Amino acid sequence: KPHMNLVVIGHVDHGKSTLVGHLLYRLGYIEEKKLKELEEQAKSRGKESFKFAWILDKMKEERERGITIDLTFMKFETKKYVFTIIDAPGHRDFVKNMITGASQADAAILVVSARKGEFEAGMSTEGQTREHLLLARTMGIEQIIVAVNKMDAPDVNYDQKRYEFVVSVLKKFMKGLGYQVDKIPFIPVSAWKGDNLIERSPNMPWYNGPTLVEALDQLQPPAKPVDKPLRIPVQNVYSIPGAGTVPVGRVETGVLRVGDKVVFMPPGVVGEVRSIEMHYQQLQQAEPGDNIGFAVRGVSKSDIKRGDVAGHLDKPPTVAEEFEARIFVIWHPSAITVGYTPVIHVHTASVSSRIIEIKAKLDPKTGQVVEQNPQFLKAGDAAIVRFKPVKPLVVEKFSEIPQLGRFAMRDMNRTVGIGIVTDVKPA
Amino acid sequence: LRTARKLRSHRRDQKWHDKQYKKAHLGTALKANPFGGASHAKGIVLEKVGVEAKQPNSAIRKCVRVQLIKNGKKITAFVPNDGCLNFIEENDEVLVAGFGRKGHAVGDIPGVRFKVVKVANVSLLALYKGKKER
RNA sequence: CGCCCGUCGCUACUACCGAUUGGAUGGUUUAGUGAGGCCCUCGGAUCGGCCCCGCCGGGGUCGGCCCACGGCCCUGGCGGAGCGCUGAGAAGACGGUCGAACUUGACUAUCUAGAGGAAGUAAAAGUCGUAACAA
RNA sequence: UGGCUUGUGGCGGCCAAGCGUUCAUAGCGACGUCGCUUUUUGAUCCUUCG
RNA sequence: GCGGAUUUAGCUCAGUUGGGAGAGCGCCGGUCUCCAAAACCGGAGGUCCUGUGUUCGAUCCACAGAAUUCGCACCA
RNA sequence: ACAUCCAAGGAAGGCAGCAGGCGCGCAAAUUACCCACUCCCGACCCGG
RNA sequence: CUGUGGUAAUUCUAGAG
RNA sequence: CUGCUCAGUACGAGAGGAA
RNA sequence: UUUUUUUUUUUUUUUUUUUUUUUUUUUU
Ligand SMILES: *C(=O)[C@@H](N)Cc1ccccc1
Repeated sequence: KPHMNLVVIGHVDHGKSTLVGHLLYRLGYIEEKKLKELEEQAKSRGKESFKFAWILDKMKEERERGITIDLTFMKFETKKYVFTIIDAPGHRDFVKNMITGASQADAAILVVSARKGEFEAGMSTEGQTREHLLLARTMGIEQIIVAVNKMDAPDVNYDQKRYEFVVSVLKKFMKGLGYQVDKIPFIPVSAWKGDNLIERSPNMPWYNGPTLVEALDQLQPPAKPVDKPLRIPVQNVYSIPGAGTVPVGRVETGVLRVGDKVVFMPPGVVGEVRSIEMHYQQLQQAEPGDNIGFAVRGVSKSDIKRGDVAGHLDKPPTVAEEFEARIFVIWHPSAITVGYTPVIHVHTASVSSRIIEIKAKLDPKTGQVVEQNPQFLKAGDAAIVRFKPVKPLVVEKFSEIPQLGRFAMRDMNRTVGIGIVTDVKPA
Repeated sequence: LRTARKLRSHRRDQKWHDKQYKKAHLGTALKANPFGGASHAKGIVLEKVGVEAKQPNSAIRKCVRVQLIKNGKKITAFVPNDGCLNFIEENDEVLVAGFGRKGHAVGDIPGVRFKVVKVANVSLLALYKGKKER
């Protein structure tokens, strides 16, 4: 049964965690006694409507504020697939976390509230339906399902006109991003009631498409590049009684087996795999797509962090002394010059990088040079630029390992530009 | 031949006059230094202070005050190589060791009984010559 | 125009002294309290065997043509079912020695905080006087 | 104690050169001037040593 | 992960409310000397840590980074 | 005296035995293969 | 050993033949 | 006076935060 | 028998940093 990684994305409060939680529940992955206890705890803290969300949101600050802060990973299994599902935050402060999530994903569920004002807000200039869609594209997610959520809400009440309104807006925007919009399901659901999650909903007779589970089965599994050299960007590092220090991350390329000797770049520390675990099931090998924790003998937690990359010793992950990229500028309030230093979000990493030169401005559609060494770039421009990371950074050429070779540029907490790396000068 | 005990007792007691023997005899070695008799102690560079040489010799000597790990006590330490200052940064882990038998510092040095040999769990020789590390 | 002494002013580091009846640590502990097992006076949820009586079934003898029947010995079933006596036997419980642990203090051994007071040592030279070396 | 008076104490007030980044008064006000007050203190000797 | 401080001359620190910085040592240099010490003159020295926003103008504010620090959270 | 999971009711534990995690530091390994050897333990085999 | 049972959970374990 | 809903709301670029 | 012998201080504190250089047979 093929495995897939699913990221759940969308604007703050639109219903991401409630969807995932409620889906896991009616699919029977969550103990009724636990759902009962969560509900009681939720009511007693003034937050009844967070009972499904609190399956995913566990941190003290998440519960206090009623928001997701960082990623949660859950295994569930449909008729055709086994999914690792990744719950991502909508809050603008934590889009860096959502991005690491997208970097690990094969497909995305975009959760979009149909409630009056909630939709418009998410799709507004500085909204996260807009931003998350953009970032998901740049991190290389092609398969997308959209859950038009909260159909149950009184200000919505299962209205097909409201639904078709959000669908059309979403379609015009998504097509401008390069999505193949004709192929993607727009399912009207209620993460809270359950409508169209797993079974079909009587409240919405006018809807003929897949339910969300059906839409999942209609996805297609991605290429498994087992013959390219091992690369595992670390998403987090735990220190675990019995195991020791265990990096977690999704195997992008190559294969990893217990016994293997592995190196973590850019620090250059080397350890040896004691064990491998996916969703609490011990493994002996892990292949691309596997989202795993791997115990490492001889490595201290302080040696390694998120955004580090693990490969085998003979073909270690490339550390960029500098690198070259083709970029498009989504948004900027003035202009970008040589010297501009946004943070680069690539795979699980995020490191400020200085533009040391702008070799050429390109026509954004054709790719031809329109000017050698432009005096600056502005919103709407495309370019070939050189980048020097402020601290050691791992990147690969897009042509070689695309999952370590696509990136976003962010500055003053906004997404400014997008990029693919066309060349790397190794450290 | 029957007076053996006096000579036996006399020897051990007169022996107390040997200070090094005395040093082993009294639990002093364990408590006379921050180490506890230990050859090496990991530490942190609290500050870097330049110091002046003693007597006719005139020089600026590189000196570091170090906070020890288990001990938690102030230490006066000597920086050894030429431009080690360029390579010594505040709060980088440092391993320290002593000079020629415990007691007195090199005659040129003032109040330092300790030597700095590691930076960030890296030996000094490597930073000092270009071929090794940077 | 040689050596040489001490107070006094900087700067640093050791050790001595110390209002707080000073704080911290670990060992032996006086006394008051006392879990818990165990020996031991009991108790007695409960179980079985024989005691007495009546009724039938079956083996062996005696008084009866019988057959039922009665007596002895041995079992099966029912009532006074436990009503008479016996044995092992859980909860509990008398009084104990052992004796955790609690508290209250002791006491050693082992470090330690502090306004100030007082030496020294780095000690090259600032400032006062000539003590010692040539009666 | 009480009492005249209010220097001293306390409080408002006319004028607006200034603060208040632009501007005087939103919020404050030099100087200069009008006063209210009798829980401070002061001066006065009127009532109380028969 | 979150949140606070701090970063200004070779050194150590002061300023500030956006018109753009200021002192103590320094240390160096010269005179005297074998050379210093003392003495006496002389030195002009800062992307105000960085990007962006705002603005006519950003050392200063806002928003974002780095580095150092200090709280707090998380806990394979 | 530590301290693990709590369906709120309870239930456990003594890795100073191999491995393996942490801690501690100046300072010491791997979550392996096996009864073939040396023995030993159970009853007349050949288990462990 | 049959069957009949209770508990989040442990080498839990009743009652009945 | 305090709490529960009012409500992490309107108003904010946030910090925040009502009635 | 042969020898003393007075005199005595009226007035002299101090002197910065650093100082230096050494090694052998064999005769032509
Ligand atoms: C260890 O649990 C990982 N395999 C799963 C995980 C838990 C917490 C944080 C990160 C990863």
